[PDB]
Amino acid sequence: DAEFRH
Amino acid sequence: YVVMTQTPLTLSVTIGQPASISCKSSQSLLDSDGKTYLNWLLQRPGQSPKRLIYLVSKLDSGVPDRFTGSGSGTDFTLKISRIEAEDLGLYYCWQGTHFPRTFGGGTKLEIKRADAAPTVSIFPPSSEQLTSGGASVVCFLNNFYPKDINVKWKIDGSERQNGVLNSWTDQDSKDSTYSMSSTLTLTKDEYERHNSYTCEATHKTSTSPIVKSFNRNE
Amino acid sequence: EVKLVESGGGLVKPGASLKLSCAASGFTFSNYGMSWVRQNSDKRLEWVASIRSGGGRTYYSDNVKGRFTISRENAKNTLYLQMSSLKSEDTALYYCVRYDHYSGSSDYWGQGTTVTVSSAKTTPPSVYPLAPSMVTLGCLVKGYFPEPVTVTWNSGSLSSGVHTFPAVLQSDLYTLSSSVTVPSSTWPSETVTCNVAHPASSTKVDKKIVPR
Repeated sequence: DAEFRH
Repeated sequence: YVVMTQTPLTLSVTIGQPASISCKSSQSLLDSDGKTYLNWLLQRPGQSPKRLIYLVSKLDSGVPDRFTGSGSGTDFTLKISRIEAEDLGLYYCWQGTHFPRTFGGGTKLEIKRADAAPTVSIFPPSSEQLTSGGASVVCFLNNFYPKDINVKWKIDGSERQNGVLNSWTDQDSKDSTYSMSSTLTLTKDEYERHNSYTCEATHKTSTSPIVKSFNRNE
Repeated sequence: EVKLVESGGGLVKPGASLKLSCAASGFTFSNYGMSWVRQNSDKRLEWVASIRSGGGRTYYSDNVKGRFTISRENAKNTLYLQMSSLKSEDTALYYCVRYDHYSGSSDYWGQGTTVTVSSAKTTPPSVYPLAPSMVTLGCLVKGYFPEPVTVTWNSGSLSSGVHTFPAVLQSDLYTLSSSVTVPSSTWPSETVTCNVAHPASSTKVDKKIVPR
């Protein structure tokens, strides 16, 4: 999910 | 790779009683934005995963409030104040803070019910199968609890341990029991050299193994 | 009703290619980032690939990078996973998963589509009768590939008292059994037949259970 917030 | 570790691996719970599951991460799940992306998921047998909890403690709107989540840093807990029958399944924690996304290994929760003895049935190879050069002897052990069971095959009195394939069902949602099949497969020639075939089930529900047999003669 | 429906899974040779699709409905698909997550035989979940709602930015696990491509067609509300150079370690149930930027986590998952990577060949089942107040009968479905098969009893009219066991993989071939329990006064006076289907080999077999 981290990839959607970078 | 952030390692997610769940304890315990398995949970047997009585309907109405509380339960909890621990999730620990190899490094802090606190994000630079100040939020903590720790999530919980349930996969019921044969069903799609469904979100339970997100951001440590926020409850998915389709999920009852007997589910709560807490924790911080590296240590997290899912609590179920009162177990219900539909809670049967695999529970996973997972983190959305670090790339890549990583999941705990899962915790299997099963429903504790009254002990029930297996109904055992045994079947000789069909004539159809023998023409293929193989012979499968099949034993069904149906609707038992708990799932812990040992099946042993005997051929003319001697214990036989292979050509044996076992298959277990998951816990039945209707009655909370398990079933399993044990299939002993031999060559046709091997099968025809012997007379008595025996399926022996050891289960806590009897002081002795539950036995079914047939003789190739009858 | 948010719904995600994956398709395209099936048996594929090692080294070969396969494209998965995920049809989305019940929400505005173009607004959301999407991912693929796979589940193996051990029930372990492993993230595969992600694509943003904006700019077409994509992300891959170290296990699939350079072999898989994730893409989307917003005009068709569809997510894709183009797989290439497939290997046995890619065998899994593949799920389409929506990331909800409003709540801060992935929320909805599809039902999954199964990918089997194997050089073993599609093989039709052999169907064998299992014959001996209630009587239990069954059918042994042996030597087929790949999954799945379906087994009914009397075309579905016999539903209660039926157990179909998970398939076991023995020498690149699957075997399973199904048991059915009926009142002894109805068999063998009335007929009991198991109906087996193996879509992959276009096979349908009906095996009547006759007394020995």
